[PDB]
Amino acid sequence: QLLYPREEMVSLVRSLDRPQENGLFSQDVLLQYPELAESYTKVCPNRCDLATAADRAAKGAYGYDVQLTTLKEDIRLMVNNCILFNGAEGAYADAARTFEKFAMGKIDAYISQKVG
Ligand SMILES: CCCOc1ccc(CCc2nc3cc(-c4c(C)noc4C)ccc3n2CCN2CCOCC2)cc1
Repeated sequence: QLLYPREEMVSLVRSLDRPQENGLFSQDVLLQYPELAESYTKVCPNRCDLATAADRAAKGAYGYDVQLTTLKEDIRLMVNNCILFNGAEGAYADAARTFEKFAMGKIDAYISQKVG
């Protein structure tokens, strides 16, 4: 059954792309940095970005999980790749962890709104 309409899901995912992250998760790593084709995919054989997630949202990929698990998995993959590739103690990892707490807050606020 369809729980979350495509147009709400597109709006939710677009809302996660904010200026505070200075484009860190806006787009596919390889599209932006083609020199990383072999280096990135060796460390991160599975990847995602907020433009890809918005495309997935628009195609209804996220509408069928009560807890939006499929979307949350695409956010965790972005965040976990950023931390693994740049190193867990560095500034890119800090930026990832701050992004993740915000993104998860925003996703949970939307689920609350849909029940109330
Ligand atoms: C303060 C700690 C974080 O440091 C930052 C320092 C700089 C930036 C902006 C530049 C920048 N460095 C990026 C790194 C990745 C990347 C890599 C490599 N491995 O994992 C990830 C994730 C992705 C996007 C990035 N972008 C954005 C590029 N858009 C800029 C605007 O026009 C389109 C391209 C962002 C954050």
